[PDB]
Amino acid sequence: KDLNLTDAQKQQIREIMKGQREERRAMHDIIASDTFDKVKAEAQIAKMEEQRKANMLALMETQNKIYNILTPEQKKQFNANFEKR
Amino acid sequence: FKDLNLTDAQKQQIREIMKPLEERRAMHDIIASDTFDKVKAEAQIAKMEEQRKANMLALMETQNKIYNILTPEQKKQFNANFEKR
Ligand SMILES: [Cl-]
Ligand SMILES: [Cl-]
Ligand SMILES: [Zn+2]
Ligand SMILES: [Zn+2]
Ligand SMILES: [Zn+2]
Ligand SMILES: [Zn+2]
Ligand SMILES: [Zn+2]
Ligand SMILES: [Zn+2]
Ligand SMILES: [Zn+2]
Ligand SMILES: [Zn+2]
Ligand SMILES: [Zn+2]
Ligand SMILES: [Zn+2]
Repeated sequence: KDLNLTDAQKQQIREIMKGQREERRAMHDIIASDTFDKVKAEAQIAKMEEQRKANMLALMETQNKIYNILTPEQKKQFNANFEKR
Repeated sequence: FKDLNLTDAQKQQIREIMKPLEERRAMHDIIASDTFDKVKAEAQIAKMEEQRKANMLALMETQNKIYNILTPEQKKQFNANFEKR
């Protein structure tokens, strides 16, 4: 975040993120069994897609809201930074 | 997986067991837009479902096979490191 954010911008950013706001045990059970059960692993993977979906949507909506409180200069810089991360 | 004092045999066995960009650009387009298009976002998120599936399945089967070449004492170490992650 090397974009020279106005202090009104960071306030806007805090409110954005705070408004953005288990499965690992099943993964462990799959890895640590005597045999690899492919159908059971397919079902775990499919269940992980529901959480991935919710997390990607949150991430992308958050970053879209940040981008749109930016000036044309800050946007250009954000986009260059995106290309190199 | 803070390593586990693998034996020579185990190093060979792991050796044997062990035998993109378009998606980030689409995420970029969704983020750097003057509105957040949730429908297009859901489509983007789902596009690589089959590739993610084949990748996770491979990874999970690899990790299950490595787990099962471990000694009882290495299994306990691997399982305790799994719980603190
Ligand atoms: Cl766990
Ligand atoms: Cl990109
Ligand atoms: Zn089964
Ligand atoms: Zn919302
Ligand atoms: Zn072998
Ligand atoms: Zn390509
Ligand atoms: Zn890009
Ligand atoms: Zn584009
Ligand atoms: Zn649309
Ligand atoms: Zn699907
Ligand atoms: Zn399929
Ligand atoms: Zn196989």
